[PDB]
Amino acid sequence: DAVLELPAATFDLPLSLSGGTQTTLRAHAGHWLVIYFYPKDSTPGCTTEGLDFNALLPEFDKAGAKILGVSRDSVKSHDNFCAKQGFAFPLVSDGDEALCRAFDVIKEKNMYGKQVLGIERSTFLLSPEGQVVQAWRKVKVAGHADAVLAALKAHAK
Ligand code: NA
Ligand code: NA
Ligand code: NA
Ligand code: NA
Ligand code: NA
Repeated sequence: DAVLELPAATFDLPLSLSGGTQTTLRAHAGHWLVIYFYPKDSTPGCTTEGLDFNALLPEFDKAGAKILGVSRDSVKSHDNFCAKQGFAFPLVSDGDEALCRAFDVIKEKNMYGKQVLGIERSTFLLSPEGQVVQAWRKVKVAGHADAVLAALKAHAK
């Protein structure tokens, strides 16, 4: 059922959250987890994506799921973004890109005459046993949160 295999150590990485606490992926055992990676706090696409997930939170709650957004912005940046937008789910400050590398979302583009790395907008659905059962890479924001919810409902039933 897995579409991606993560290194075992990934599940024990301490993930710094908005609000000053930590989590780990193993700590989420027993429920579905949506992990959405986005390139930059407080930009148009990333704000739209976060607000779309936020608006659907009760539907994720029905289906037995939690959401985590992830970028490499600082905890303080995330706190500002969450407060301004009213998000009711946490944001991971993956400052060292450990989680991003585990999910292979750091992609390289030939541009500016160089090799340039960056976060590719991507989302994953993690089962209650920690299996990555669906992936969306190079995400288009419009309609995305709706599509993720529909997929979750399909998998969870
Ligand atoms: Na921390
Ligand atoms: Na950290
Ligand atoms: Na995403
Ligand atoms: Na989980
Ligand atoms: Na897919």
